[PDB]
Amino acid sequence: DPTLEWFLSHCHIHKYPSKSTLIHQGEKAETLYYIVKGSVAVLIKDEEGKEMILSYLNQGDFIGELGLFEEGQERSAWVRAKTACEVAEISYKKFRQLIQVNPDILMRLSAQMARRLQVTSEKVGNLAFLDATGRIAQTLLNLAKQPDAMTHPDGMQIKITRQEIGQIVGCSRETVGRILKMLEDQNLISAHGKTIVVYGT
Amino acid sequence: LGKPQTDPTLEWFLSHCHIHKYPSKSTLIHQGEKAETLYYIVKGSVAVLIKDEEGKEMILSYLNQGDFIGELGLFEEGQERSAWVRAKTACEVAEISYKKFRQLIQVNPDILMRLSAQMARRLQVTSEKVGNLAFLDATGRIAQTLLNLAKQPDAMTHPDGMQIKITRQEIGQIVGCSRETVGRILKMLEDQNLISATIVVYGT
Ligand SMILES: Nc1ncnc2c1ncn2[C@@H]1O[C@@H]2COP(=O)(O)O[C@H]2[C@H]1O
Ligand SMILES: Nc1ncnc2c1ncn2[C@@H]1O[C@@H]2COP(=O)(O)O[C@H]2[C@H]1O
Ligand SMILES: Nc1ncnc2c1ncn2[C@@H]1O[C@@H]2COP(=O)(O)O[C@H]2[C@H]1O
Repeated sequence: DPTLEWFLSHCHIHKYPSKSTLIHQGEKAETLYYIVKGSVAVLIKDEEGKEMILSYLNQGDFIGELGLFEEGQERSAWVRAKTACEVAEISYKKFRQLIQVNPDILMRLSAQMARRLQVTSEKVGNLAFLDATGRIAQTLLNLAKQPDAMTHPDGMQIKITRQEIGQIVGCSRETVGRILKMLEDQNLISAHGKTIVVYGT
Repeated sequence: LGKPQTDPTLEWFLSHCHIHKYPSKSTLIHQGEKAETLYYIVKGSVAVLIKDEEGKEMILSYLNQGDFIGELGLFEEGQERSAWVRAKTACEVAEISYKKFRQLIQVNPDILMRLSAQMARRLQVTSEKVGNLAFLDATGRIAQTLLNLAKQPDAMTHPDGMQIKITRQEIGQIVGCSRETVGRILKMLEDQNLISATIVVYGT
């Protein structure tokens, strides 16, 4: 679509290998990013450096937007590539000029910002209101809706490790392993390696 | 410093709104209703809440004069309100349809910049809340909440530190604790000489 094509014509596009850190928490923010290809994880940490996954973002998602609207702001989280990525970049200064030329590009960015607030608010609800079983169950549903999930005769197939699930839902790997065994016994999933089939999705 | 600078973008925006007055405790936005209208707080304070299936409430945010509300449906048609918003004081609230506001954006996108600057701050705040809920126990969440509240513009200076006006029930709704649990932990923090429980958070 022509708004995005115009936007991307004002960016530079960089390639990043999987596992590369795109954005470091607490660095001064001067640049907006947009995922042309690939996916990333948005991470925060506790004081002893345990990570939690706030969000996955995918092709077509803006990143690094939270610093755009106020001078002096710092990055609010880490962003790490989970695949090879191609990521467009543009300075906030130049983007602010583009918005005045054609605010449709701000509409596209703001649409994502609103969705992210809705989704992160739902995550707050899950953490406040659900037990570990309820959280893992909801997480397996959510992962089954990510663009990289694969169709399967019995539902959707995902590849994710127990550690990674635990970092999404706020559980130990051990707790994840125990609940996944229970869900398998209840015939709600199957698990083979880092492969999980989420039935009925 | 003193003496308000005129704000032409805001005055233009407000000239296209209708203002309505809402008493304390009134519901401004009802979760699950179709979203077709944007609001802006001219005066007053609100709480943004979500509820579980048993009606336990969690407060996501307090919002105040100069805050937009009901913005999250603006960018795609057919969405529902994502949370409840309730008046904490008497409010004066400007309202405008999403259809008109979208026209204003094309006239002067600075009004969308102001709205989006608030969405960005809210995302930072709500993301920190996700980390607190995942990483901290009840005492940790309560300590962090008191620390946060004492840094709000509406905290009052006190000979012993900063003073906040908030009930044990309200803290419970922020942190995900019963009010009795909050009361016990506040007594712990008081015995540790960190606070006095309005609540005074010590500092010099
Ligand atoms: N809750 C969230 N959901 C989705 N993305 C997020 C969230 N929190 C932070 N981010 C992204 O991570 C980025 C870190 O840098 P910024 O704060 O500039 O912009 C941030 C957002 O793009
Ligand atoms: N996490 C949050 N922080 C601050 N405000 C919120 C949050 N979630 C929802 N809201 C506000 O509550 C409103 C509910 O109606 P909308 O979803 O239209 O728009 C929403 C925002 O104005
Ligand atoms: N996990 C939770 N446990 C207990 N109360 C909670 C939780 N999450 C939210 N709350 C709300 O926090 C409130 C604190 O005051 P109450 O004890 O009157 O009622 C409580 C609920 O409405």
